[PDB]
Amino acid sequence: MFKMKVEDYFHDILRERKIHLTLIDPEEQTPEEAVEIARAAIRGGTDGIMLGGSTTDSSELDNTARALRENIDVPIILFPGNTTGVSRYADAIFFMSLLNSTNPYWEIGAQALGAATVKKMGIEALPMGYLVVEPGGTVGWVGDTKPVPRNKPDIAAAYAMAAEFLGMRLFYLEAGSGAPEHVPEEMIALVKRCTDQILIVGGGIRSGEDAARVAGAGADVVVTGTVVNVEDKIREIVEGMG
Amino acid sequence: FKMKVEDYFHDILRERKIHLTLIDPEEQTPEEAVEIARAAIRGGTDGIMLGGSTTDSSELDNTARALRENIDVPIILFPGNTTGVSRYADAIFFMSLLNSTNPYWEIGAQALGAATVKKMGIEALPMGYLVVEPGGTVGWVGDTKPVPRNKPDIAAAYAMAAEFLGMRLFYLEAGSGAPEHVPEEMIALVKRCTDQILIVGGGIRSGEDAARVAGAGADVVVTGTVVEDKIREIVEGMGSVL
Amino acid sequence: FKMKVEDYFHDILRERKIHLTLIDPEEQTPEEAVEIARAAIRGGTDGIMLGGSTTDSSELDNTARALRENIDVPIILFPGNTTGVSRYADAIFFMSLLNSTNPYWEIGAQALGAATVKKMGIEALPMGYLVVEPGGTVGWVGDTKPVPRNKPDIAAAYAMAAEFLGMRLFYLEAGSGAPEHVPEEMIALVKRCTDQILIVGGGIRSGEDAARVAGAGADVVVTGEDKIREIVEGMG
Amino acid sequence: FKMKVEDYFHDILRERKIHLTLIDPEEQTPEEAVEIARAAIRGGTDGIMLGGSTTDSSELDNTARALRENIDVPIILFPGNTTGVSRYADAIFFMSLLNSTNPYWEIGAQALGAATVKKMGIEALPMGYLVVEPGGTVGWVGDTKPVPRNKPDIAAAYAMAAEFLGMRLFYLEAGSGAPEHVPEEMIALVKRCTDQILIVGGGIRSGEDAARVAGAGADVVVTGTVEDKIREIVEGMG
Amino acid sequence: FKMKVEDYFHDILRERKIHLTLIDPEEQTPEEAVEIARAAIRGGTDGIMLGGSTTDSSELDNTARALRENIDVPIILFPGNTTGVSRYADAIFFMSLLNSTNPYWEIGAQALGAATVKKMGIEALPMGYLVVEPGGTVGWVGDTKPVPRNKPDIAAAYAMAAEFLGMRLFYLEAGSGAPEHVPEEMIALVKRCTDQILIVGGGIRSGEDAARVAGAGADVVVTGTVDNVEDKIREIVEGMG
Amino acid sequence: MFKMKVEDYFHDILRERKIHLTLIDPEEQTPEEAVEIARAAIRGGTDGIMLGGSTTDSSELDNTARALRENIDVPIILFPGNTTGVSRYADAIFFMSLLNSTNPYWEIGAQALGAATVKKMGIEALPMGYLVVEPGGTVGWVGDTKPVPRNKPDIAAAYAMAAEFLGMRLFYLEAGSGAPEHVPEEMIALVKRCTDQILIVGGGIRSGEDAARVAGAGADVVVTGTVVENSDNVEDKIREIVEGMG
Repeated sequence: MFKMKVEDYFHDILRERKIHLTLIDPEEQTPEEAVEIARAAIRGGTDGIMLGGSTTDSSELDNTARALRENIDVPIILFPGNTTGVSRYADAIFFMSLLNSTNPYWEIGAQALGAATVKKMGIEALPMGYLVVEPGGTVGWVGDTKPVPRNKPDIAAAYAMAAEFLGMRLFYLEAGSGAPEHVPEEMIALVKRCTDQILIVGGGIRSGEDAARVAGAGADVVVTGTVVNVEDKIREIVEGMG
Repeated sequence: FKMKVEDYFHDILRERKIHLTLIDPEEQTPEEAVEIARAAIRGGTDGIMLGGSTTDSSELDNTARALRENIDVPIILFPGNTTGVSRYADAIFFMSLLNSTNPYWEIGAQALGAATVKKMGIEALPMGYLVVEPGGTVGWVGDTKPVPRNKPDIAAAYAMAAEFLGMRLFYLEAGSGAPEHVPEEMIALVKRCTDQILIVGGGIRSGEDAARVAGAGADVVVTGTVVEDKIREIVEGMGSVL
Repeated sequence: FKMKVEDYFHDILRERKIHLTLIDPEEQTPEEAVEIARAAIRGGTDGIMLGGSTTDSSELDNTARALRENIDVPIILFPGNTTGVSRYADAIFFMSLLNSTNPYWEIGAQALGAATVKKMGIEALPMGYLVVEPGGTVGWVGDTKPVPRNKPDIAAAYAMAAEFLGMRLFYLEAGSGAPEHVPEEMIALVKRCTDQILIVGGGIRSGEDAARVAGAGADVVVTGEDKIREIVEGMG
Repeated sequence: FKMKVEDYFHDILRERKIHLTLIDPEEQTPEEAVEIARAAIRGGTDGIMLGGSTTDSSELDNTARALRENIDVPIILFPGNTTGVSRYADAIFFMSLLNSTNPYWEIGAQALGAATVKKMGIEALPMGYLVVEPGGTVGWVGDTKPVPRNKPDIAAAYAMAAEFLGMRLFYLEAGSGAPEHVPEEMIALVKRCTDQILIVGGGIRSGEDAARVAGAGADVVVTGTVEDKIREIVEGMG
Repeated sequence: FKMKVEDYFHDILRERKIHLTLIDPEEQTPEEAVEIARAAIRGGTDGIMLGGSTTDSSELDNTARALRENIDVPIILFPGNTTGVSRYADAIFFMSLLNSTNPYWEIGAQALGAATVKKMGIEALPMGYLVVEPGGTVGWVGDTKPVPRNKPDIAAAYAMAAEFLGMRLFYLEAGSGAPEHVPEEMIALVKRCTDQILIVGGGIRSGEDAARVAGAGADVVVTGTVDNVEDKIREIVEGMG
Repeated sequence: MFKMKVEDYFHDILRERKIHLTLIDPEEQTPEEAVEIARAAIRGGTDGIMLGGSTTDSSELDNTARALRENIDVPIILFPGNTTGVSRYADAIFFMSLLNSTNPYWEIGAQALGAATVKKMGIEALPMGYLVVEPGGTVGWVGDTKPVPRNKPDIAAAYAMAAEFLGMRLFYLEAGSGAPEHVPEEMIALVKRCTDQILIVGGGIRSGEDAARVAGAGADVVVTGTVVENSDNVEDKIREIVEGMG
């Protein structure tokens, strides 16, 4: 349960330091195990929990979101990969467009289908451009993307400027979960130079030095999974960001 | 409900045709949906289909549980996705939207929810789903090229292809609330070319609508609610043709 | 101009509704556009949209600088092809064609021109652009699936998604020279569902056309002598 | 060949893995194809697959007829286009190319050929066809998004989806001439997730390749004439 | 036939307009197709088009062999699948389905069939193929957005692009069985906008249909045999006169 | 300011030698500097100027083309990356279909959008198949292509024959601007063998050696930028490149 608005929470943090978010996949473990992962990451210094996977079991995301809501005090932010990934127990939702998908369903179609449910639940919705970078991982394939090549910083900055002009105040550079190498520092730095978006970067950020370089390159938010204890992994990532 | 839904279908089809009542879990409340279902059962329906609709998330699980505890016919998930899944249903129509041009509705959504369907042990009925002109909201949202009412050969060829891929049920869909149901000529040609269980839905309002559709060769007639009298006239219509 | 176009919109709407006049830079001449625009300001238009349906654009920057020098009304770019960006306009309808099947009109062209829009100082109005059936030519070139007129729920869904992604303006488009305007039931449902500046254009010829459209909930009416005087009073 | 091909498969899999020999009817004359097939059978192949990018179809019928008259293992059509259906075969892999972005290869070409498959008496085996990185020429022509080699979970999700749609055969395709066959990890997870007959092809040239692919959990190994070579491959599967 | 089909076309077009009779090899025996063609040629038809169908290749070569032996007008392939090429034809309409959303029908199948077309030495006529509303079965199977009957400038724009890409022939297709042939206004605007040999087919069932289509500016009218073939073809060719 | 048809001009040159064209982006310099760049390349022996890039600012394509039209005597050929890339002042346009895009807009859509403008300006239109080869560069990414793999020359040959049978008398093998490697020799040679198009090769050509291998493998037209950034360009590099081809 997080009363305050997540977006102002983000701005409060950013006047002193960078934000870390921990991504939890609801299928990958029980709600109770999710609570334990989340507590470990909070003891590691994480600033919030992103919740999202690939599930249509509505009760199952809800059981995780509700369990987290009753046991942690940092925001629960929905990060949906399907349209059913909206839960009333969460504090906010990254309402994103998959910008470099060639499939209209991932650009706007899923969003139109889910919009009414987001409105009726009254959950704070943060507008986000979502850009998959090479290699792109599972989301780059399932979302029918053309991953931005690592050597094309200019493509990423043009989509960010475009996305910002359309009103997406958050921008997410995604190398894909498990990516061997994280989003290049060259591309993070050019994007941050070109827009005033809250700049989010995820994928392949494993070590404290990975996080120092992503943070040093201009990322406002760093996103990581919990593959490794979990507390040590997160705290070392948080220390690298500092 | 206990026995297999597909076995129950074949047992009915020994004597007469099957009627199913489509309930959208967003058009009413779980308890209002229970009375509608009881009204349809009083009218002679053989099962409840559930049901659109993209709407909410928990609104589906709540309707399936309420109905399950108060009726004795099966509850069959009719996903307008394959992104619905409730544990309280007895079976799911596992459909491919055959004449979509978007691979996401052909196979992509089905793959994203296959693990959830496997995780629950819910009976999965393999179904080819074919949108017929005009096609309604699903034909537009599903990126379909609706089969023209004057091209029954196209419908038959898609039904034969679906059959050779293992889809034992085939669903001709005029669209919810369509002005005219699927033409009798097209129902009849599909039934001739194929051994599938042939399901027809969309715009079947009156007993005469139901008699023409069943007498053209439908094994299953799907209608919505728009009263026990209405469903009873439809069932009597289906029976006059025996 | 010397004012933000979006406040100028908000001021007008806390007491009335907005009309904008759409001029194609290639069909006129700079002066004939300065005249067709000035004759429109007499009929009571609140601003001039510049937009070329075709792909030609040699006369855009010349129509822009011309209009910039003789009118006090804002000049808003309504990009048709890609080039439709000039240093002399006061703002841009920076829009995504939401129901296109071509990603080039959803995001691609917007990415190509974004650095130029930012290099110049042009105020960017973030806008969702929905083509409504029958759609005219824009529905075709745009590779759209035009929204059916009897499905206002589909248009409302796209409007709500558009606003959750941060587009504060929403444009309902029937296509230039459409036989009808966007249906009133569709305008009203979208207006109920979002807080967007709701814009409606295409097929609005008469003061009577512009009364049902404005009366159904549109904040901005777009049309393309002073029969716009007839139109401006229809919105009263 | 008298017995239903699908039951033949199930009978073999009670005891060992199946090997199939892929022959392109356009890469040699019918008589040479009979020679190749009989040599593959002497090496222990269990069946002939007949397929390719067909351009002319009298060649497919002449090869299939020559094979039907001179061998005693089944002839299974593996059609590259709707062109590829001959009455002289015993069965057909009736397949959907699952990770194509083109409806024509997902269902369209299948719908165009269905009436012909029905009019012939030909046993139709329902099959999900999944192209894996790198994917060869079929991956590029088929407008596929090849499944990355490090994404076995994507393949398993497609196999499960195909299974729930009634496709009882599943074919993991690395592409003809692939430098590396389908990863063992990916074969293993598909096999653990579904009850399909699991078929793997592309880049399988040695007895060691075949041993890795069958040991990882393939039921059927497909190769194409790389008696000595087939024997080496079949014995690697042993 | 021995002479280039394309030169033959230009010869006729100096004097009058061209008629082609479309035969589908699947719907009769080759013997019967020779009789159909001979009857059509006794009507004023200028050539036989083979195609329209998507199945089996063996039947096409037999049909093309039989006609080449028994007629003196060109045999022109109008293929449906990348299979439908036979060495017994005088020419092929090498088409791109231009208003398909599917790359396979724009270039893909053409790239699969091209080496075969080159293997035979068959004259290939470069052709843009535009499906016009309603569009028939080809417009649905080919994943097209049919040009609306009331947007002739969209048709002209595609015809002008096809011309600039080298497609010297252009086919406006209303679809087999269309209730109305392509509109005269749309035929006329394409002809005014390009130098292409303009071909029009679908929904042309009477001498009056053919008169209005040819009169609106078509260079080639394509019809089927709408036994009584000779009389009917005669009605169509005289309608174009 | 080139009177004469550029395609004629091309066949006339290919009677004796191979053609080189210099690609200039109207956005990365002023019309004056562009003129200086072109005169530089021309003295090092280029046969024409291609105007390319993704044109943004409405008029400086027009301004660059007109400035070149008045000051040079080899053809100016538009190499457009999007709708606007058309101007009175060029002598010819490469009227291209992006053959291996999966998006109809890049295959025929943009072309039909711009066709009337081409005709209205009387600009000479050269019918061209355009084929993106791995890696493909920014053009192959914006154009939603499946780049042809460097080890699938038979795919490129099939597309070239298809495009020839469709009337595209010119064929462009494109590795992508900035590509680390030019199109493979093996693939250039097979395309040259299979068709009789004017065969143009561009992308990743940085040296006399590169241009020698590309021309020697079968290219009729070699396309490069200036490579050098400061001139130094007229030609030194271009002369090295034009001499490598001979």
